[PDB]
Amino acid sequence: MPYWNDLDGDSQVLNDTDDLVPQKINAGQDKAVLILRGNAWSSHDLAATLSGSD
Amino acid sequence: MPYWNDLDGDSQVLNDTDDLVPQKINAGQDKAVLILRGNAWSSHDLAATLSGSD
Repeated sequence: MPYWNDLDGDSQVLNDTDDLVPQKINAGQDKAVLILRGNAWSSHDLAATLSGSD
Repeated sequence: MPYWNDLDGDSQVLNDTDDLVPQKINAGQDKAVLILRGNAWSSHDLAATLSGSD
């Protein structure tokens, strides 16, 4: 995702025998990450019926 | 801009066989300054149309 940084700078000495100069603007970047996970588990059977509960 | 400083001084020993002396007042000065400033900025164009906003 992008962004626009705000302006800054001096004013100037407003004066003759010379002219002004305009100025500019910049831009910028931003990132992120996707991640993903999972697991599992299991059992036997014979044990289940022999143990008295599930 | 000007100003008038306030009076000060001794009284006297009021007595015969002697006399008094009038006294005076002063004045004073003050200044200031004018200042002036400015600046400018600008952009391109095709960047504007190609970037998706202004």
